Amino acid sequence: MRVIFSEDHKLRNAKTELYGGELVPPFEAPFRAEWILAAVKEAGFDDVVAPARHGLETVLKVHDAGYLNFLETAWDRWKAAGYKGEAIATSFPVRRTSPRIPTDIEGQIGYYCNAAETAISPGTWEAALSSMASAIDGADLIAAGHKAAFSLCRPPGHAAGIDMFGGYCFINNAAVAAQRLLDKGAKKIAILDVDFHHGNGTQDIFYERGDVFFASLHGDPAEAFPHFLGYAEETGKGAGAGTTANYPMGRGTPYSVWGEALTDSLKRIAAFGAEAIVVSLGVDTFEQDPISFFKLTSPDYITMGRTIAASGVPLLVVMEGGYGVPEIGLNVANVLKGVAG
Amino acid sequence: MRVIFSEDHKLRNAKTELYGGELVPPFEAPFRAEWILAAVKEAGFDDVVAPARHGLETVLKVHDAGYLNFLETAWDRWKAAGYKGEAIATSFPVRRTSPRIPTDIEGQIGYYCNAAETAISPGTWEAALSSMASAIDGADLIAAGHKAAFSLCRPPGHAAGIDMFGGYCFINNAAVAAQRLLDKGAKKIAILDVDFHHGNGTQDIFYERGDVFFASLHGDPAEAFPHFLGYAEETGKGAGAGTTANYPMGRGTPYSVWGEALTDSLKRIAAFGAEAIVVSLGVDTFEQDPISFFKLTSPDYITMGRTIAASGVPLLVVMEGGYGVPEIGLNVANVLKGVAG
Ligand SMILES: [K+]
Ligand SMILES: [K+]
Ligand code: NA
Ligand code: NA
Ligand SMILES: [Zn+2]
Ligand SMILES: [Zn+2]
Repeated sequence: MRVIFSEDHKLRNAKTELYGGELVPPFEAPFRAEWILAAVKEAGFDDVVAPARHGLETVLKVHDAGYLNFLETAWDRWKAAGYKGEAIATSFPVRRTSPRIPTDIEGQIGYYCNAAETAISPGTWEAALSSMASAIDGADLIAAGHKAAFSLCRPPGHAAGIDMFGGYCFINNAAVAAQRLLDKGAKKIAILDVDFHHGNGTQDIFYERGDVFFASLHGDPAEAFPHFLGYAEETGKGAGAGTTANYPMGRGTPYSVWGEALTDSLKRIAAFGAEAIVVSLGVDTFEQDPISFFKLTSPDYITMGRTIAASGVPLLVVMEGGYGVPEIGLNVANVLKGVAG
Repeated sequence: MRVIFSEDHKLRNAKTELYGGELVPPFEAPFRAEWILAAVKEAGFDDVVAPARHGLETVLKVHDAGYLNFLETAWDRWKAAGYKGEAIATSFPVRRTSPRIPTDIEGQIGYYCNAAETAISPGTWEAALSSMASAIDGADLIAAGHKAAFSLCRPPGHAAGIDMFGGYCFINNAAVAAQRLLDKGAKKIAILDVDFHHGNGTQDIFYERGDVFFASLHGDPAEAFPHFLGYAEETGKGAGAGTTANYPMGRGTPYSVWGEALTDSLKRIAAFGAEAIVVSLGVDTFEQDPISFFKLTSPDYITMGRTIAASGVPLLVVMEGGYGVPEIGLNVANVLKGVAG
């Protein structure tokens, strides 16, 4: 399969991240893509290509315009206000609050933010557009008839909802790709989020869309970021009822239990009638991944890929989470390999 | 007027405050109570006494039990979790999120938090409790017949809502005082929040209660903390319909304008028929406040006090905001002076 990757991801290099009550160097760092790209290259998938330029039409079909407009200038406004640090939200529209949008930059960032553990820094916007571009190109390859393709996206995007950034995500790539596929002739598309964390952004974007089915395998939100979405009972709403399938799982879940979930989701997706599947690939489910509590081993990522591919429909793998350890590349490369069959 | 002050306020001495993307020394620090207490004693208000011991019965009538339970052990669980910095929420139940409560510390701290600019530190709970004692005691004084009293509360509490902390607040001292007055025999009590910021926590606690009226004057939320509550449109709900009155004002607002809103707020308080008024006093409205944009002069506080006292009903002044310059002590004493007549 072809690999779409943009060097512009490096433009996203924030120096701080709120964690454990401290500002530390962001976990979703640049070296992540370097290794992923290297591990997959040696896996035989060395047909890497840069993405082409794209407008904002596709993304404007899945994200709020005010939200996008906010991102493009957030940093400039932030620095203009005179802040010495990076842009980090402090106040949030939580329970029983007004729906109005603040005019001030300090209020807007909070309004368009679901988690303070992510900071907007110089380049973030341009970086996000490029990662989005990789997703669009990957989607185009599926639309052209390619059986599979991998968009090495960075920054990731499954936590970016309709009008909010966080969880290290700004533009929901997986969602723009799903939208792209539709725009190219698909009537029904499915998104499968295997990343450790619930793809709360993706869920929100398609909760009321009946043309897209969302399935996510993640850690019980009762005790894992994002904490406020991902419960089994969230099955959709209104025009999108029945189109969301969450599979929350407790600590120590092994592939035995995890794989059963994968099986069930694939069933619901098949019953949904998806013409293709956008795979939100996050390899943070690895037993040796710092911020995660599932017990998956590297071999399992080969099973994961093969299994999803066995669906018989075209697949577009989109990069999401997975950090720290040097096995990230290997694990990602194994999912691609399993997909290759 | 009697002055209630506890030394255990010093127990609250956080080391960090997320401001402008950096963790800086908290604005609401111990040096505040020291200055205020010294200024009021120097203005004659030297009959200072420590609060008596009080249970949780009163506070449990304005705050959620779950929330209170959370605060008491928040710091213990945070350190026991392994985090290095202070307890700061990173994830927030924002738009379209589940109403479910997380089980881990990371999830609960966000669930019960409306702003990340406030961290839970060791001793915070005990401090918050003493501060609450000072309000209760001050309340009993009003119930005993005193026409005025001053509860030098710290930490402050007007930003603490039913089940969430923030804005340097954890327990809504003013709210507890109001409840106290009603438990002592009152049937209709009003709370006047002159603090620069909106009393989002207070408004939230009595929003659906008809026995309490809430009037607040504050920097327009469209561009001032907390940003998500305080618009004129917010007048109450259900059983509390019509019992909330917000008076938001723009940048550089001088007393010549601020005072006009005070006269109207007082007028609505009279129409409400309040038997007494708990005045949430924040002096951050001062023209020199490091984080507010109002242009009130030290002398105005004397006018403010005299005007509020002219209400004719008993007044309980509960300390809230006011930062930076030492004039905070002067400004606070000028209100007690204007109230004392
Ligand atoms: K997931
Ligand atoms: K106020
Ligand atoms: Na949907
Ligand atoms: Na009320
Ligand atoms: Zn993840
Ligand atoms: Zn204040």
